Amino acid sequence: SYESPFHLNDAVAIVTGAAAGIGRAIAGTFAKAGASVVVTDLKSEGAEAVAAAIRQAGGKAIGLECNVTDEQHREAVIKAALDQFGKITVLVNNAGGGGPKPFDMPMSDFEWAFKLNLFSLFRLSQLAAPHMQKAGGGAILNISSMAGENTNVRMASYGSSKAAVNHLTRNIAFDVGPMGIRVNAIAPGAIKTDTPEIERAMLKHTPLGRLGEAQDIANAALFLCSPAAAWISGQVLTVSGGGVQE
Amino acid sequence: SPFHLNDAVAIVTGAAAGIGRAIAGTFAKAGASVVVTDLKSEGAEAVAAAIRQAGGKAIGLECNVTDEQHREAVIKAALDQFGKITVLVNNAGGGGPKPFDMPMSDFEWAFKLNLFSLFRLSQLAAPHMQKAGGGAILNISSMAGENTNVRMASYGSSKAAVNHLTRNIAFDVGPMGIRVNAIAPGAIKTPEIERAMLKHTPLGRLGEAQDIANAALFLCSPAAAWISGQVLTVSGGGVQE
Amino acid sequence: SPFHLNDAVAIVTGAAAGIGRAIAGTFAKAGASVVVTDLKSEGAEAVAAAIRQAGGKAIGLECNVTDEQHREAVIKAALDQFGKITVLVNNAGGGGPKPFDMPMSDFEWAFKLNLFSLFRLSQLAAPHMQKAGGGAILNISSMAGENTNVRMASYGSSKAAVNHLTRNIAFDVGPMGIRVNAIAPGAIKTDALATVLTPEIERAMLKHTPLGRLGEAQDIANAALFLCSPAAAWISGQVLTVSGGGVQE
Amino acid sequence: SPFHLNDAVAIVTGAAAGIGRAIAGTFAKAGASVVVTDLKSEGAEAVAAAIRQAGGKAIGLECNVTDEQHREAVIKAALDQFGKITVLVNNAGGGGPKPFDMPMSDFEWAFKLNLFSLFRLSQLAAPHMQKAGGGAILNISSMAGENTNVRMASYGSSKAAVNHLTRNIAFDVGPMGIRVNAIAPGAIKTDAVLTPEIERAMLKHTPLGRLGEAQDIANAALFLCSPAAAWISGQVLTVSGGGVQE
Repeated sequence: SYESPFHLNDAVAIVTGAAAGIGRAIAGTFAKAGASVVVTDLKSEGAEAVAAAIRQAGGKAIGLECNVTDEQHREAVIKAALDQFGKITVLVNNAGGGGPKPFDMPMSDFEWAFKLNLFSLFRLSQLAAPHMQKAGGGAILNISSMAGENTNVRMASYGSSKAAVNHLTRNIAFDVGPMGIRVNAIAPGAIKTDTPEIERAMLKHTPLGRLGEAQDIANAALFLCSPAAAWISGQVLTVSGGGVQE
Repeated sequence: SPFHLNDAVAIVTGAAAGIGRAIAGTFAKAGASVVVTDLKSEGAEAVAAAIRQAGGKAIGLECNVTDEQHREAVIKAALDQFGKITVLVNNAGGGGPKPFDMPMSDFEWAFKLNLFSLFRLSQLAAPHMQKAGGGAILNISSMAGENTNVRMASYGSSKAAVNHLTRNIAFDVGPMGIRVNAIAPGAIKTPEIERAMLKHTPLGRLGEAQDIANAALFLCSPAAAWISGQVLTVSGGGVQE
Repeated sequence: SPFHLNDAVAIVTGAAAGIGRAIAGTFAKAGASVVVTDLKSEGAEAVAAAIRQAGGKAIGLECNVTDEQHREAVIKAALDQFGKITVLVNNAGGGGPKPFDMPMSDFEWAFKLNLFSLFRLSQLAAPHMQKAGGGAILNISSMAGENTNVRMASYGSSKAAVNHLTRNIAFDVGPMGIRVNAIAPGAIKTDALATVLTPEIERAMLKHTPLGRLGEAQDIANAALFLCSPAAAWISGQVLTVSGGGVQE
Repeated sequence: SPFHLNDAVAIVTGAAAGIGRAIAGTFAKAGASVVVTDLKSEGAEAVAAAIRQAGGKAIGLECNVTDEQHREAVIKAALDQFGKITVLVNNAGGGGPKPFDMPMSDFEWAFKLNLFSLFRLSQLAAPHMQKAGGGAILNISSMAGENTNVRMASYGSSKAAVNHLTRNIAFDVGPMGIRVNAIAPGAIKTDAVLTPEIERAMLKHTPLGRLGEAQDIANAALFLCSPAAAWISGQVLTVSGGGVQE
């Protein structure tokens, strides 16, 4: 090849929770860099909308419903990718959720964070790995959170499931490296998405003095899933303007 | 000397043998009354008996820490017997090397046993520690929570979640006067292969269970009163592999 | 796309060979006018000439980064050549394994060359980058700044100082519009190493490298291009480890 | 207890006041013959005299830790007075917030004082520790070694160097019978100027709701230099009430 290694020409990319925000920028970006994209979401309307806009833009995409915590949903996506495009070379695990919860929280909540943030993406990684190997190499990207490394009040379930996403990333890179597969994570800072007094106090400890755009994350994501990052694996890259947003 | 647990009540889980037993023994001799727990209660009872024989206050219970009934029984049984809970040592856990393509039940059990169990106990134990004007939680983690290897997907990531849970709940239970810390212990002896195990261990010897109990005592004592949210690696300066 | 250095002026230090040289060539390809620097001026001149012949803009200059007059000379010369400074890559550095009982001068020298030099050049470059409305500084650190081992008192601690300096001065120069990041390369098969490297040493180095290869100079240059481009407009204070997933011990 | 310094000879630098003084007094009480060091000799001997009264053994010497002739004189004074060296607490240090554009002399000085000095004294002590069949080195670092703020170029980066040096020389000196550890103290309420709303601010992210005491650190120092930590080496122990004091 003679194109820059910053493209995904030939690639096939599953992006989860991609109807809005970071996930949506990743889907559009991966497509414009030459990937055929499988957009998934909890609501298929949002997923299909994203896929259609990609198709409109010149790229190749399909849009699907996926509850990443549902086994038959996870397997359906894997099947749909191969049926449509014939291989899987990139997995972006962007689906997740949760937030401040009190210490005394119900035990169904604590277990939910791990079900949602961890178990889903680990399983999705097991499912994709065999196919990426057959394709002769892949990249997995986990969208984690800065809470995975920060410490604060009300963060028992969210902070600890994210810290777990970080370390699974660092360890499975050992498992799947010999299969040709790289595994990294991005910890995004606060993303300005859909009150200019609260903004000045969100950015009190942010050196670059602005909120993120979803496109900042997607740029970092494209680098990390591209051949320009071919020798990078097991890494957690924090994209937050140099500090913490609160 | 603030390195003594005089007037203290400590639950110590998975404490039949190994690290948990040496911590149960040591805290007892440190001045504390000990609710020893274990999967198999003949293991638990034996340790409790040997403490009483040595001249200390203790009781031994069966507890499968992944059982909400077993968990609450331990709390009640601590309270009936000794009148309060002041120290909780989460030593029960398990797992190890497992292939990347393990069954999901294997993966989930790692979290159930190593993480879910100890987070509940902490919740259960906490209000009583507050009611006692303060306390200390101590989690026995693993170096796998910090290190990176092959076959470590479930065991490494769950021990990593335990470390960061420790750092974060220190913020929640801090205002309740509770301190939360963890220990990551190296390879514990509890001749040819031993030289090779020691290849990246600067102190040139394998661990003793007591080494861990010594650090456990410091952290759970008033001499570490302004220590919270920490993960202390006790491994002679390196990794045993 | 956002991966180009259109209109940029980059100083790349210690850049006659290896990682420095791949960064200089790649930044020039990406659109930057490049001031290639090296202890040996003929070496820097050679890379600048290749950049020029490949259809790019570059000069090569002598520079001992530990010499205050060389540093300021370099800064003035980049401004005399191209009118502004928007990118600084602090690739010059050195040192390695040293006994615990090493003379103090060995220990201090690791800081002088690895840390004091790149701190001073960042100071000198910063007000120029602010006048040009934006900058990126990139420090080439090392995995030794994170790992622990025998014979690393001066090399490891000096590189850990680089990593943390990077995290901290990000706070200082972010309000000037400057981003500061570092790369910590693992073992990179340059022609310095590839000559010395035996197949059986290489195998020991691959033992704990999940990707099954040593790195190439271009791996580092690609990472460096990302980190100094618009594609990383919102990344500062980071240390990106490029190590193929593990360690090369 | 295993938390005693019986038969120990401990050198403690910067010990006229604050943390250094408390470590010295505490080490004496735990059985150590203490060599008390300070920039001002009258301060060093004041701590030494006080110790001698309360029932321990301590000499007081003047020492600028950045001066080789001084460093060597403490070493010799300890051997002459007590016959051996088994423990070294490198507590002497300094610096703090500095502007980015600081003169190089200031940047370089943070290293001469916080790092070059403790490394040299470790070099000097180590042979006498080996000849005595073991010892412990304790570096007093700072939370600046790990945290990130404005104005921390010289101070933060020198303390990070201290931390990583501790991790690394643990390897060089462990086969000599020597452990090397560090303490990163938070804000410690020594005799040091602090107002009510300043202190309230520092407590905002301290979970335990109090600043620390010199004795908090001394206790941790005692643990780390005692046989109860005989298998602990290369560690950085943060004593900070569970959070940060900023």
